[PDB]
Amino acid sequence: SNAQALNSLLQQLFNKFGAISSSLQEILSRLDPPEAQVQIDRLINGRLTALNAYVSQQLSDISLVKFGAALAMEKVNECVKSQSPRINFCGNGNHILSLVQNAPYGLLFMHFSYKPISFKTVLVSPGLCISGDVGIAPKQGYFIKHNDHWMFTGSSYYYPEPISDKNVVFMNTCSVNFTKAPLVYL
Amino acid sequence: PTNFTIVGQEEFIQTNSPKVTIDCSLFVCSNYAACHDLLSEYGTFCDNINSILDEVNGLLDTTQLHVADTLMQGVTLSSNLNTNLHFDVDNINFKSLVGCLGPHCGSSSRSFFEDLLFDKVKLSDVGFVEAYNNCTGGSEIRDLLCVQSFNGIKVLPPILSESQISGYTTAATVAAMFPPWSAAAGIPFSLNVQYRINGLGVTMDVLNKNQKLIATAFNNALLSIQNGFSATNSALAKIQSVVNSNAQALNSLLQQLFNKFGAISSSLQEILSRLDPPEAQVQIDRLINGRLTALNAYVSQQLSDISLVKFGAALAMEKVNECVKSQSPRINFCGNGNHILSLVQNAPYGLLFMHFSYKPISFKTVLVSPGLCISGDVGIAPKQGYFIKHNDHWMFTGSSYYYPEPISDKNVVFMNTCSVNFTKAPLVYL
Amino acid sequence: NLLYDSNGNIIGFKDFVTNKTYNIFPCYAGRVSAAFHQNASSLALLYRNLKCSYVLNNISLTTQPYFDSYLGCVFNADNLTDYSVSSCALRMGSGFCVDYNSYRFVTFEPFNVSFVNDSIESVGGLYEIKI
Ligand SMILES: *[C@@H]1O[C@H](CO)[C@@H](O[C@@H]2O[C@H](CO)[C@@H](O)[C@H](O)[C@H]2NC(C)=O)[C@H](O)[C@H]1NC(C)=O
Ligand SMILES: *[C@@H]1O[C@H](CO)[C@@H](O[C@@H]2O[C@H](CO)[C@@H](O)[C@H](O)[C@H]2NC(C)=O)[C@H](O)[C@H]1NC(C)=O
Ligand SMILES: *[C@@H]1O[C@H](CO)[C@@H](O)[C@H](O)[C@H]1NC(C)=O
Ligand SMILES: *[C@@H]1O[C@H](CO)[C@@H](O)[C@H](O)[C@H]1NC(C)=O
Ligand SMILES: *[C@@H]1O[C@H](CO)[C@@H](O)[C@H](O)[C@H]1NC(C)=O
Ligand SMILES: *[C@@H]1O[C@H](CO)[C@@H](O)[C@H](O)[C@H]1NC(C)=O
Ligand SMILES: *[C@@H]1O[C@H](CO)[C@@H](O)[C@H](O)[C@H]1NC(C)=O
Ligand SMILES: *[C@@H]1O[C@H](CO)[C@@H](O)[C@H](O)[C@H]1NC(C)=O
Ligand SMILES: *[C@@H]1O[C@H](CO)[C@@H](O)[C@H](O)[C@H]1NC(C)=O
Repeated sequence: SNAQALNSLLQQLFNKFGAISSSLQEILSRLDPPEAQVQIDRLINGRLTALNAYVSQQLSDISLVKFGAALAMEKVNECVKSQSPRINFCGNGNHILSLVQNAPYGLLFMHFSYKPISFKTVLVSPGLCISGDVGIAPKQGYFIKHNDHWMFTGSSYYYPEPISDKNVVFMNTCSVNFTKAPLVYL
Repeated sequence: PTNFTIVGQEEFIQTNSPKVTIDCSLFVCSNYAACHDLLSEYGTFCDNINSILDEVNGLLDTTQLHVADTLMQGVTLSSNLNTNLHFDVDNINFKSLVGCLGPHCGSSSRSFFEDLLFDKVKLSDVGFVEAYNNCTGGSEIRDLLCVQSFNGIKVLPPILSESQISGYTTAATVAAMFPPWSAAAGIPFSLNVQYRINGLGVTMDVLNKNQKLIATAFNNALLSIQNGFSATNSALAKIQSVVNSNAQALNSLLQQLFNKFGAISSSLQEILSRLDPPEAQVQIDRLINGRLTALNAYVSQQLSDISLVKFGAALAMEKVNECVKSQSPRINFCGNGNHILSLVQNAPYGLLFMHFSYKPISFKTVLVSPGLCISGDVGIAPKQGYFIKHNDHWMFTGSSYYYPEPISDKNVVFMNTCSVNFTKAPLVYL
Repeated sequence: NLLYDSNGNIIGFKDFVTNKTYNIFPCYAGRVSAAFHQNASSLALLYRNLKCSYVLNNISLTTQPYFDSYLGCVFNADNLTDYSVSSCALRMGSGFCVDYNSYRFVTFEPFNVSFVNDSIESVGGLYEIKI
């Protein structure tokens, strides 16, 4: 784009703009100065208009690279040096981390993400209601049945674990549509 | 607070913009050979204008594709899911926010909400198509769009129709209400609302006892947002503003073809039929200069205006990412006040967000303590709430709902040394 | 004897020898859209917002296949709007595209939702989820 803009700006000197010649040295002996002034005025006006248009285009384009650099600074601050609780900001998916490298007229970010490859269908429950009429809800995961026992599993990997106090949230009153299990004492 | 309710707020964010194409030769000249021979001297303005217009039109399509990709990042629906009899779960009515009408679940993606929103403005892409299809045939009045299309100015439709964005918004809305719920971290909608309300400082008991009231308040807020369009709302004004501005710009550009610009007439036919060739080439030059100046001004204005809608679409993408599919710890970002959640719908040239907020209605004056110092000279501070004294016994209460609870280890923060301005209570053992 | 608009145009007319009121409209001076692929030799023509009869009777007369689409009249392309393509290089508008294999007028569906074969109801308070 820069090369095309420079070429378009350079090609403006070869136009006539309504005059009898595109060059300035050509009309200096074949025409009198009182008659060459009008011919030079057209070229001057055309070249000034072209320069003004180029200046306006450049001033309009600078804001885009300014916003891009601001976004790059924010990305370096919130994706490289640290990880902020923002979804689909650094990359697209389960973001882990990112690295930064230098790129011609910019920067290059390399984001690493967690992608599953095999799935397994299971039956889950959003929460349980246990003996003291108390509700237990998984923090990040689900409650499943394994070997006729209520166990806990993660939301991104299938690995049955025993229910403990470090992976559940307690509530004094359980909801109306919670699974009743008056045998899980915790 | 001792009593609360749920309110709703609407917001419109512009994403796209009408694509305008101008024919340089047909605008400056018209079926005249002398005009073309004289314009051949300025052999760079038309190509530059066409290139700038193409570069402008390409980025709008790119941004629309980016928004379409953002709306359906991780949407996963079920095959055994039809919208003809599945429209309410957990006392939440959302029939007016889903499409998928018919056996094929296609060709009709706009719901009742989107239909009511689109029935206000007629100059949409389908509107422009139906207007341009009426220029050839009929003895009615001559519309301005037809006289603009015959001079070079024409509005082209985007690469993606509104019926496709509607089908994407419908899927994004459905994906948050049926298993698998791949829009709320894998939890049901009612439990998600309950957790979002509890995260503000509200106890779980009042939420479990008043689930039907919360559902009724949510439905009432949705109905209010729905029927609050037949008024002077700012969303409809913002929607009509872009269309009015485009129409005014097109009219101002068309009116530039009837100005003398210092010549003897505004028509080349009157000049080429009354003046001799060697002298008639003076007024055509002034006309060409004026028309080229007008075209350059319009191109500059359009190029300056496009960046605004580009940044608006970027903000809309960020809002969709951080308010609809997930809730980020950011205050006053999605909406003003205690934000619960947000829904997204399509709108003429952009998106419409509906944010739901928690609003108290009645308050009670109480006495609170920022912390306590107990037997082992050990300090205890509330997690999210306050410490009150009820029936001559220190207990804990929330910061958004007055409900006393006994002090336990699940709502306190311990400190090996208490501050100097903590209430001395050497009778509380933990 | 004449009727003008609110801008300075001419819409009316009255013949003083026959006492008849006429109207004035400008005829078609539009443009044509041409889609071209570097592997082919011919072109795919599109006359926007025009019926094929108006093109064949007033604009020109060709010996190429033609049909009517939602955007206009299409020349040198068959009607295969029931086939979707994810990646397209010839975008025409309103969710349509021109593919080459011979030009075909197809739809544009770049994004689709992943479908899963699981139930949506809760039996015994449990849901079916893939982990
Ligand atoms: C608890 O589960 C029951 C059973 O699914 C729910 O009752 C259904 O609710 C939906 C939505 O209001 C209705 O369309 C059905 O007709 C109801 N079925 C029956 C048998 O009542 C109930 O709404 C759920 N409650 C909560 C708080 O989630
Ligand atoms: C072009 O192809 C489409 C799709 O094959 C045709 O649309 C079908 O037309 C038949 C006959 O009128 C109907 O029975 C189908 O229901 C239509 N299908 C759809 C998806 O619309 C169309 O008629 C063909 N011709 C033209 C000029 O569009
Ligand atoms: C809260 O307000 C609603 C509506 O005014 C009322 O029905 C309800 O009884 C109130 N709750 C309490 C605890 O006062
Ligand atoms: C086009 O003309 C027809 C003539 O019957 C009319 O019914 C239709 O409403 C017109 N459409 C527009 C957009 O003016
Ligand atoms: C037209 O109308 C005028 C006034 O009514 C009348 O004088 C004239 O004779 C009419 N011309 C014809 C051809 O009928
Ligand atoms: C034509 O298509 C073939 C197969 O896709 C490809 O190998 C070849 O380079 C193409 N030719 C041109 C001129 O693009
Ligand atoms: C187009 O051609 C048809 C058929 O010859 C004719 O009836 C009609 O008047 C023509 N229209 C124009 C504008 O020439
Ligand atoms: C969905 O889109 C992808 C890429 O756009 C494509 O490969 C796939 O075939 C599409 N699936 C359907 C069912 O259209
Ligand atoms: C979906 O699953 C059910 C039960 O597991 C099975 O009967 C049916 O054939 C499956 N359908 C497809 C398309 O896999």
